Amino acid sequence: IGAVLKVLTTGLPALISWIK
Amino acid sequence: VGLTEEQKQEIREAFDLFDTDGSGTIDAKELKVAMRALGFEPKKEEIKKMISEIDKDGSGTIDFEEFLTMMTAKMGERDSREEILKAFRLFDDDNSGTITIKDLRRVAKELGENLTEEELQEMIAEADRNDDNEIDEDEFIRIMK
Ligand SMILES: [Ca+2]
Ligand SMILES: [Ca+2]
Ligand SMILES: [Ca+2]
Ligand SMILES: [Ca+2]
Repeated sequence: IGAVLKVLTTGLPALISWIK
Repeated sequence: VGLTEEQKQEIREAFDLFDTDGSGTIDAKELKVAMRALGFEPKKEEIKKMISEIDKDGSGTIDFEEFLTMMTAKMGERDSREEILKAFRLFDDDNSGTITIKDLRRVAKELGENLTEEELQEMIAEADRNDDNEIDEDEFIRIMK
């Protein structure tokens, strides 16, 4: 759960807002 | 997260099994007879290298504590894998077995993000490594780890 949350909450928007 | 008692005892019994003379230590000859029964059919050079990696006190043999430290780190690895793969399957939207451009289109929607097909294929190609435009379990595990 800590893995997954940390991907979605922080890892994903960081990666997304990069390609932007 | 830490070894269970049940696992501690399984590793012991697996130890005592590999240790066929009861020496307290697994020698290079016992390791190869154990690796075959584990299906394996390994080469002398590999056995040697196994020995050198698991051995910590220069005996050129594996005692229980060296074996336990190794099994501890393998199970640790195996459980981090199983845990990254729970997430994989979130991203494998259609449960196909691999994350493809379709899976990421859909994920992208479900996050209310409008990313282009081109913006998404880049992702695939970074994590991709057998040139199939897919992200399989090992590729995902890799770009996490
Ligand atoms: Ca032995
Ligand atoms: Ca040793
Ligand atoms: Ca898929
Ligand atoms: Ca691939």
